[PDB]
Amino acid sequence: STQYPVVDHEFDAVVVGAGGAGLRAAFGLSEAGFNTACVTKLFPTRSHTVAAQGGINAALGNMEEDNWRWHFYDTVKGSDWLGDQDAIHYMTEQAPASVVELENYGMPFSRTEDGKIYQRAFGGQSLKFGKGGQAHRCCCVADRTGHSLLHTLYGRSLRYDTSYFVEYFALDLLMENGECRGVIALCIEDGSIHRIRARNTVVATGGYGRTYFSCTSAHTSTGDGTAMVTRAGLPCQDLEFVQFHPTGIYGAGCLITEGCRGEGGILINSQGERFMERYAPVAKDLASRDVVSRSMTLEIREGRGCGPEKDHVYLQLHHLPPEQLAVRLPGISETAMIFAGVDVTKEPIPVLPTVHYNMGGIPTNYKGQVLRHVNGQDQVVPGLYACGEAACASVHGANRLGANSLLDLVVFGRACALSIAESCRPGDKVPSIKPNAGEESVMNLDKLRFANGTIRTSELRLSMQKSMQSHAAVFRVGSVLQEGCEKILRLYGDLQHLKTFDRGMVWNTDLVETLELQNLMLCALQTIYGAEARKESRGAHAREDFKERVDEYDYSKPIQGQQKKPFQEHWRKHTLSYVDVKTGKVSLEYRPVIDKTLNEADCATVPPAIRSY
Amino acid sequence: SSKAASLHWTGERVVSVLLLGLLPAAYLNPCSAMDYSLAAALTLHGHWGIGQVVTDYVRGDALQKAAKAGLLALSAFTFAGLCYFNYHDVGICKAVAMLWKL
Amino acid sequence: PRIKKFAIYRWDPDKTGDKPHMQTYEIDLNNCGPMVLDALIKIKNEIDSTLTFRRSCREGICGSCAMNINGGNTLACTRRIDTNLDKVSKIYPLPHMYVIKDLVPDLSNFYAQYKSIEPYLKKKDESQEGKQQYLQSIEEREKLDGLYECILCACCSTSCPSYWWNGDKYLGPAVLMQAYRWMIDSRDDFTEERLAKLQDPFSLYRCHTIMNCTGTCPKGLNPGKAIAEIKKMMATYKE
Amino acid sequence: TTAKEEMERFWNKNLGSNRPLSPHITIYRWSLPMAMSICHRGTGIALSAGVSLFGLSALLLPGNFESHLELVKSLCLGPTLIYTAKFGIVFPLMYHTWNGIRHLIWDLGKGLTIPQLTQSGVVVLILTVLSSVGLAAM
Ligand SMILES: *Cc1cc2c(cc1C)nc1c(=O)[nH]c(=O)nc-1n2C[C@H](O)[C@H](O)[C@H](O)COP(=O)(O)OP(=O)(O)OC[C@H]1O[C@@H](n2cnc3c(N)ncnc32)[C@H](O)[C@@H]1O
Ligand code: HEM
Ligand SMILES: O=C(CC(=O)C(F)(F)F)c1cccs1
Ligand SMILES: O=C(CC(=O)C(F)(F)F)c1cccs1
Ligand SMILES: O=C(O)CC[N+](=O)[O-]
Ligand code: SF4
Ligand code: F3S
Ligand code: FES
Repeated sequence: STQYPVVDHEFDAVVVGAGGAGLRAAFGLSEAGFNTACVTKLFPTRSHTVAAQGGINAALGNMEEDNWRWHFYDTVKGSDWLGDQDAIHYMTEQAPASVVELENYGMPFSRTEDGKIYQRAFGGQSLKFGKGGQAHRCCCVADRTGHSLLHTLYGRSLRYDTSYFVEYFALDLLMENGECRGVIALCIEDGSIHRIRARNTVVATGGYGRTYFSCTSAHTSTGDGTAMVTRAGLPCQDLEFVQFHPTGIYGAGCLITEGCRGEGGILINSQGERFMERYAPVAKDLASRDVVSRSMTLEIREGRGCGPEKDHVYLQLHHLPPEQLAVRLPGISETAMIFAGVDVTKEPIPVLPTVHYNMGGIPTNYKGQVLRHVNGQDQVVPGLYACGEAACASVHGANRLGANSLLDLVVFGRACALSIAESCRPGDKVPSIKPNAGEESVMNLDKLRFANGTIRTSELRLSMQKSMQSHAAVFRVGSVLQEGCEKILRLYGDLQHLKTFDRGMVWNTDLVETLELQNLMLCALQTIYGAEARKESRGAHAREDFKERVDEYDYSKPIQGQQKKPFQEHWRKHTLSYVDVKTGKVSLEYRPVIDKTLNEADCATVPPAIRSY
Repeated sequence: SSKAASLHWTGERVVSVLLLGLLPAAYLNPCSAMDYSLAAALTLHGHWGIGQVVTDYVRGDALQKAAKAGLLALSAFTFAGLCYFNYHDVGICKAVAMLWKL
Repeated sequence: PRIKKFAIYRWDPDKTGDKPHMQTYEIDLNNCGPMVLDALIKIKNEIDSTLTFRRSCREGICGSCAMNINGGNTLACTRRIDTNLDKVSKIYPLPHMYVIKDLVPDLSNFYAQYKSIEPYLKKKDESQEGKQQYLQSIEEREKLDGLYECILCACCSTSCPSYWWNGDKYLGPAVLMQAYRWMIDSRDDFTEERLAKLQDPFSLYRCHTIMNCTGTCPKGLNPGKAIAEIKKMMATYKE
Repeated sequence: TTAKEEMERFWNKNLGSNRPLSPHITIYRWSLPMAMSICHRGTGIALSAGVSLFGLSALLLPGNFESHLELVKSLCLGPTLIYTAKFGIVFPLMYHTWNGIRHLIWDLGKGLTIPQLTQSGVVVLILTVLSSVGLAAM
């Protein structure tokens, strides 16, 4: 310690992450008049949202008549009723205004003949509450909506006085008596340490797909934000619910937007059957992500692969007009060729269900405020917010509806900014900080910095990934899960036998990738454990032991003469997980899901029903 | 505001097409007139030409300012020298002519 | 067994008196990915984890890879390794740029330049923004195709000789193209002032139509073709 | 911080440091277009030098053009040298000429594609040789 001089900055608010969520939160705070700081370990534009292709949902009604309430319904249903309906209400109702806000910012949306934002079909989205038929509200910029979303947002941010700490690694939250005072980070450029303290902190660090071996996410999705919350002793929610995306190149795991299916493409097994019509008649190829992949992954078992080892499947687009694939899916054509070597206009792309999205994250309020659990009740953590994939207001619940994440980013990124602007004023007193705050972080830094262990960082990460890949995949059971838990808890122990080689102060990717490992582990522990404990099948989480949807009641048959099971007797509740940073001991609890909306009169609550597409 | 940079750009193109039409014109119709306009465009075009090379490679207020100055001189003595030649001598056209059937 | 040789540029800022030098690495291509980045990641995790370089999407759309591979600027995660074991791949940092460490260049000036063109929509009346979606015919929209796909890798600009010699005052291909992206967006109302911002001898006019930029874009875009369009507008707009 | 301040910070940080400049011309792969780009200047420069030498000589040196020509006639002028020198003068002029035409066409915004680029380059190169040998015999 004290070998690393510390620089102290002082702002009104701090935003960790410059993705869609972070970015919107940041300039949204400055637009409000707050001296905002934004910490990112990557150049804002390198953020993961750039990879987004599908689009962003919004009941604009450009293709046909629509009602954000139908969007509401589709989303709550798609969550298998583990999603908090109050947040889902807020998100879907704000969607239209949020999308128009983006277009007015300059986002180059694809147009219709009326000159309005072009929208398109997508996974499980209907009209008139699942009765009116396939809906078309997935707004999009050709096939590179994410890339365009992030860029326009970034551009728009240059318009304000926000101080962007580029390529800075957030180490930990500056906590003090249950209140957040800011963050402490490592300036990758010169290896110095900075304590950015503020009145409010917003965590938008993205997901942690990298906890697995095969994922569609970038090498940077290491759940660093989740870890911080965990290190602070705060709970993380539903980390077990990991979304497996159907279409993912057998190779590197790169993604091929579901927009392909919505635009017309299909999925074909070895025998040539459009299986996605057998497992789900109505929705077919265009059903929930959790179901559609659960299908394919299954077909592989029966022995129906479409390549050498019959391990994957085949995504088809061929029958679509070559021009359409050029105006609606130009982005996939490229990578499909570059990573697979295929002419989509005349050949189907090789895809396989791979890790993709994380519904779980930091417990959140529909206002973006982080929650902690006290005496079985929610409590707002003073000066701490979270949004995006890293957050879990849980508008996705047990399964995220395609094209709902980008919306989530923009909506709650705005919500966080608004909650802060509505609860305080710029210039208010910025909390004190002990002259030793963050000392633990620096020490841990210094430690790994000169690690002379026996295990290489890469070796360890590889052990964790393949372990998660084998014990916590699309299908699981107590046996496979428990071996995984102890298997992963075992690796966590090895974090003290790790070897690092680089020891400079400038760009020590060796040091940071290790720091990221520490984070990935904390996420894996909570994912695998919360997974073994959840004995039921809801959304993405499918147990062979319990292929049942254990709710408070049995919503299949009527409800009245039936008795309500005790809270701790059913599984329609969020998983709250903690972990002793020092031993890796996972302890977990649960809290109810919110079923009431913001206004029964404007948007009625949708009671749990049978899950089926 | 003033569009100096853009106008200079177009100016270059103009004398460029002009010096392009003169070469042929100077062949089909050799005359004192041609020898002068050919000397004007030849030196001007060359002046703006080297100019670009100067602003490109010469870094620093001191040097570029001087370079530009020295360039202006060379150009001046060049156009004058050519006009002198067209007046008190054969003229560039007939000079080329003579020089070839040699 | 198929060993491939890799010559890589290196430089440690925290190693007194260290000077730029090439370090060769060997890799069994059967135990690796098809792209150059895969090789980098491999020697990173097994041979020498002191090798530093930027990366993220490994999908070719974030633009973190930008580096010179065999004399050409491209994306390491998209450029497939030369299976010709006889040839030794040469990896260098982006051309004429300050090296922070190994293959990591300082793109601060690059980004700063992008900011100077105000890459965002500007309406004369912003009192009604946020309530209605602006209209734009599919025709007006097609004009953006080939412009908005820019990933900002800096591969083009960092391949332009003019940017090499005057990167301080010359905006470069990347930035200039985006300026054009905003110039022809039917929704923007500051076309005239966007052009006026280029009324000096460096920002735009350092471009001598060399065309290296376009000949190296990892996304098959055409900056040069765009620079030319700007020039034409520059000499024909009024006021 | 503004764009300008950011630029100022950039230079103040790098100029005053032990940071090295990554190689460029020494490592970048040569391409016909790049090469033809260099030659345009070179020729343009050499061409201007010639014209200036002709103008200045006309002001400082004595005697008329003929005094200078006859001066060369009586210099054992070998035919397979009078043509050589005549070619060397026509070569750079023609190259620059044709490539210049190409440059103008580009300003109109045409032919600015990699494919179209190589074609025009070859053409300009061919026209150069033809017009050169052609003129060296007029
Ligand atoms: C993986 C993926 C996801 C995806 C998609 C394609 C791919 C390949 N396509 C989508 C689509 O077409 N439509 C849609 O509705 N969703 C799609 N998704 C899912 C969605 O894009 C993601 O969930 C979302 O983009 C996540 O956004 P978020 O803003 O939360 O996160 P991020 O962009 O991943 O950025 C993370 C930011 O945090 C900073 N960071 C991270 N760790 C640190 C530390 N330690 N210190 C400082 N900063 C940190 C990053 O630098 C970054 O800015
Ligand atoms: C046949 C007639 C000619 C045409 C059509 C022509 C055309 C051009 C064009 C289009 C350029 C600009 C290139 C660019 O964009 O960078 C140029 C530059 C130049 N030309 Fe010519 N030119 C001609 C004759 C000459 C002659 C006879 C000379 C010699 C005195 C000359 C000297 C130059 C120089 C020095 C440059 C500057 C090149 C640079 O920017 O480095 N040109 N010419
Ligand atoms: O008769 C002429 C004149 C001519 O082409 C020019 F006038 F120079 F353009 C020439 C004779 C030898 C070379 S050019
Ligand atoms: O200064 C240069 C660059 C040059 O020669 C190189 F391209 F770098 F090889 C040039 C400027 C105008 C045409 S070439
Ligand atoms: O993430 C998803 O399930 C669908 C969106 N993406 O475009 O494919
Ligand atoms: S134009 Fe092409 S090279 Fe130049 S940054 Fe945009 S992507 Fe890269
Ligand atoms: S290399 Fe440059 S010089 Fe012009 S064409 Fe492309 S910007
Ligand atoms: S890492 Fe993203 S483009 Fe190559």
